[PDB]
Amino acid sequence: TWRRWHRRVNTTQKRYAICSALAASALPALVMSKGHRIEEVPELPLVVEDKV
Amino acid sequence: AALRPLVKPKIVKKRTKKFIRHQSDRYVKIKRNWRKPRGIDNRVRRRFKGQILMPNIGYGSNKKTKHMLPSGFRKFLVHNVKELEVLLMCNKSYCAEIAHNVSSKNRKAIVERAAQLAIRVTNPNARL
Amino acid sequence: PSRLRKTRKLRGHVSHGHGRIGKHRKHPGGRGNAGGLHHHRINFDKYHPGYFGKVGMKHYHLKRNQSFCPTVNLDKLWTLVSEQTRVNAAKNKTGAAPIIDVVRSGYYKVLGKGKLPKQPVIVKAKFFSRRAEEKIKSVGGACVLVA
Amino acid sequence: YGTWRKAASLKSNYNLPMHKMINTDLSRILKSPEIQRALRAPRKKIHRRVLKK
Amino acid sequence: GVDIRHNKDRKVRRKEPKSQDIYLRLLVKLYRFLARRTNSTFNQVVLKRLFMSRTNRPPLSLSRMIRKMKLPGRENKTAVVVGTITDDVRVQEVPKLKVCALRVTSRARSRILRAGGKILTFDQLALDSPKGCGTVLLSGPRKGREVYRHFGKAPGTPHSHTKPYVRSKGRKFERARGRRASRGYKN
Amino acid sequence: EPYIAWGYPNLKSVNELIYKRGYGKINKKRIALTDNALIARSLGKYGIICMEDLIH
Amino acid sequence: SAHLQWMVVRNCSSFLIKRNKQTYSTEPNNLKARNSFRYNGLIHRKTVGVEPAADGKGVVVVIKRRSGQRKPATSYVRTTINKNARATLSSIRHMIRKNKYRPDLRMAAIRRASAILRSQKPVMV
RNA sequence: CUACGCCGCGACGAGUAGGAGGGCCGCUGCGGUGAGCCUUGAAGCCUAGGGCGCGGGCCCGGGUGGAGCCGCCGCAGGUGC
RNA sequence: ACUAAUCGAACCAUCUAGUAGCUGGUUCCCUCCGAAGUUUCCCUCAGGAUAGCUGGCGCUCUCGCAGACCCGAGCCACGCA
RNA sequence: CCGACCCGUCUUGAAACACGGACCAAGGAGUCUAACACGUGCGCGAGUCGGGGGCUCGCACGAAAGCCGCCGUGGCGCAAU
RNA sequence: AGAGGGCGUGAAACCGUUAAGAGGUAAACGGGUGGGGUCCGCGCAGUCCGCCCGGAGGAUUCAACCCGGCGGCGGGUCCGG
Ligand SMILES: [Mg+2]
Ligand SMILES: [Mg+2]
Ligand SMILES: [Mg+2]
Ligand SMILES: [Mg+2]
Ligand SMILES: [Mg+2]
Ligand SMILES: [Mg+2]
Ligand SMILES: [Mg+2]
Ligand SMILES: [Mg+2]
Ligand SMILES: [Mg+2]
Ligand SMILES: [Mg+2]
Ligand SMILES: [Mg+2]
Ligand SMILES: [Mg+2]
Ligand SMILES: [Mg+2]
Ligand SMILES: [Mg+2]
Ligand SMILES: [Mg+2]
Ligand SMILES: [Mg+2]
Ligand SMILES: [Mg+2]
Ligand SMILES: [Mg+2]
Ligand SMILES: [Mg+2]
Ligand SMILES: [Mg+2]
Ligand SMILES: [Mg+2]
Ligand SMILES: [Mg+2]
Ligand SMILES: [Mg+2]
Ligand SMILES: [Mg+2]
Repeated sequence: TWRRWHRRVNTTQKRYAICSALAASALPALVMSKGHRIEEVPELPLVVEDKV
Repeated sequence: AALRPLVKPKIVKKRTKKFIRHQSDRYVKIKRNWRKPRGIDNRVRRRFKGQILMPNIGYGSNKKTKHMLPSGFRKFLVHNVKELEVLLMCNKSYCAEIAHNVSSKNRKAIVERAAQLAIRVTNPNARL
Repeated sequence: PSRLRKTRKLRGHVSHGHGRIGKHRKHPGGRGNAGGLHHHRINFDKYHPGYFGKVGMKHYHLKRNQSFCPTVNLDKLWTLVSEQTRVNAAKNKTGAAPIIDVVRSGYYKVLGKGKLPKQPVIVKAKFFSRRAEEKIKSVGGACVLVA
Repeated sequence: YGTWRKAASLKSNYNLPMHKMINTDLSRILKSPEIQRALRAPRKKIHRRVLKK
Repeated sequence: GVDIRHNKDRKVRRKEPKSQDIYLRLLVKLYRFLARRTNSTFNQVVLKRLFMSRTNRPPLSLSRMIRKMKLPGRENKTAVVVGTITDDVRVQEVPKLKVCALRVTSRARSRILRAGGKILTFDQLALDSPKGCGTVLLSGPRKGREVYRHFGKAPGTPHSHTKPYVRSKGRKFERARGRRASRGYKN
Repeated sequence: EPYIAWGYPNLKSVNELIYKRGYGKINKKRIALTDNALIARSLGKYGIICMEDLIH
Repeated sequence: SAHLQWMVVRNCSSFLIKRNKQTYSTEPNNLKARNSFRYNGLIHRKTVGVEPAADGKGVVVVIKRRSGQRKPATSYVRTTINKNARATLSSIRHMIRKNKYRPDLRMAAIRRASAILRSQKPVMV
């Protein structure tokens, strides 16, 4: 049971990866290459009002 | 009759037989899949004359005619109609195999679509 | 990842990379640092000189806190205050000098490596080295002691 | 996460990572006139082997 | 049969970065093109440095960069380091420097820009001086690593001052026999 | 001596050897001497610019 | 950027098919349907694609407009050409060449339109 | 012109112990992805059937079977006789 | 001698997966490189440490990269054996 | 027709009158932890690191992820002798 | 029930029968052919397709103009943003 199942990652690297994922989510080619069927979405950084 | 490839060079095979595993003839427990002999006294490994030949890179096929079928086309595996339109522009050099697990009613549609697109199918009459 | 290791490439090779003649046996040579004076003597002398024997005075119940005395050098001395402090002192018309409290910054002794910018400063420290005091005096500053 | 001008106000030590390549448009970089003036002419002729008669 | 020896046939050298960093690979593409299509040897050196590992691209301190750029005749030249520029808090005044680097530490960047300096990435350097004209190519101290204090002749040999591997430093840890004449020998 | 056979070639032997089997070491490559430019680009600084100059 | 997005998706894409020592790309605007930087139909600021029409007659030429790069709902303009083969090919040639809209895809688009029309014409006996 | 791509020229090719690289070689499971496959027939098995690869191996046809299975990008091994 | 087919110290369970410098085995493919049985020390002589022989990773340099097809225009590299 | 002794293994030397192997199926052997050393990749960089604790509807996932900064105590590094 | 109460699938070793072939240097194997056989190729009058010439038929409409829509490029920033 003491296989060392868990890994610790640097906080700065985890924040770096979050920033990279967010930046990639705003590019239509990458979101399309994830196969997300965005061909009629009006604007890729899709923002809606707070009423949602 | 059949669709013809773009070019049909003369395919030259350096070796036509299969490389059988050493002593695969003497045992059922030994499959004919090639395994490199690593015994200290192994005469096949030592390359004595009249023995089982070992595969090496010198037997490699010509890169121009590598993976060509006898018809001259090169094979690509497709599972549905959507994967068949990747060959629309590779028409004259690549043919299609419908995968073995595709049902008969679906491979009928695949065959008809390939006939429309002038794509060659190596197993066009396969579930009927 | 076990898929990236030698064991996946050693399948089919009988000796598993350990040789046919000498083989892979349990413990040839002994266990641990065995025979460091008898049959591993050359290795011990070559790479770990000084390993065998006693030197010096033993001291029971050593307390590290008693001898705790961190040091700071004069080249890093001005990093203990803000940049505003140093620029204000440099552009100050009067001869007023800022106070740097290395005990507040976490250091007990000021050492003398490096050089100081040519401007006075008061340095509060528990201990000073001779050359550090000489340099602080040389730039027109003062060394004052704390307990 | 902050701007590149601002640090993040909700992480107390964090700022956005920096780019080691500001302009990633290789096509426009290579087609820029200042790059093109410095280049030698392309050698686009293929010199296949000559059968030694 | 031919009487040659094949043990030195394959030259061991970096032909590409081992890193998968896509920005590094893009500017490797840029300098591969420049090194091929120019006669500049600066581009060749910079490309082969881009291939190099992190231990072969040591960080360059601000103090060392300032000292090298302070030498005569190096006014209004671009300091180019294939690596990281590091802040040195031991230097008090920072001059106006035009520097190209792969990475700049945040504090060093703040100091350089406050000093009126300019910081360029390698693509900007390619646009600014495609052949590397007016550049001072600098390297960090390659042997400024702790491993090199252990590399060399073995510690237990005469006239070797190489650091041994010890788990702790103290009077009880590798100081007795082979270290002083009073315990066996010294060398 | 036991590993070689050697002697004094004549003009005909030199001509046959250079013309039929003459290869140059250009850029560390074994290049057949099919043109005089290959000789000129490597040996022109010494005044040798053709097969005849090489043979001479 | 096109090169950056290519470095991202050159080997990790949901349109990527790797089979039988071949590779293919099935993104919508890929002439020749190959995995390549030149023919990728997503990463470029301007792209052109040729598809069969909704009904099996004619072609639909789709081009990527310059402005709405991040707005996929209005980033593509589709025009249907339902003329004879020579007129259709001339129209596609004029759209690519006269506009200087990616002139390196001209023959790819012409050949794809020819393939589509040849597929659309009725079979023989 | 999948720049991790494509093209050219030259030389070279034995190999135990051992070392390294590549593997669109193979097994099982996980995160993604294939608007993937499947009771109009999955896995498994059998086959004087057709082929591909230097090879590890793989694809397709026919039969049996009767409910699940695989490709690609990563991940992890109780992973190959 | 005998002490449940066991006796120069029974049987059972556990410590215990006892230790072994000794014997046996050690699972897919291709490609590249490729040995040693010698020096010194060891209660060492069926074993190790050490140097040598091997592989891998590199790095620092050197020759020039030529004319877009063509077309050299006393003196011809750091050094090594 | 020509060539062709049975593999594995220890060995200077195996086809050996050296040992193991009647045959077939399934199982079957460099693993995990800790500590070092060097190489490579990544982030930050004279700093770096929250791993222990705490705060966040406590909990499908979530035993995750996020945050602390007067939680950086502390470890390692920044000074040796 | 080619699922019949140790009954999902149903491998190999081994065995019976049928069919084909062969047989005095134990079988088995490598290379090269030849003979036979089972299958495969919709083999069985042998491809296509770009332009042009000629014949005999069809049909919107060919160019050029007009209106509308939509794009690409350029514009002292024509004007803002
Ligand atoms: Mg074969
Ligand atoms: Mg067998
Ligand atoms: Mg032998
Ligand atoms: Mg081996
Ligand atoms: Mg021995
Ligand atoms: Mg060799
Ligand atoms: Mg040879
Ligand atoms: Mg070899
Ligand atoms: Mg196992
Ligand atoms: Mg002794
Ligand atoms: Mg022995
Ligand atoms: Mg043995
Ligand atoms: Mg013997
Ligand atoms: Mg033997
Ligand atoms: Mg005998
Ligand atoms: Mg015996
Ligand atoms: Mg024995
Ligand atoms: Mg036996
Ligand atoms: Mg047995
Ligand atoms: Mg098994
Ligand atoms: Mg947490
Ligand atoms: Mg502290
Ligand atoms: Mg049954
Ligand atoms: Mg039978």
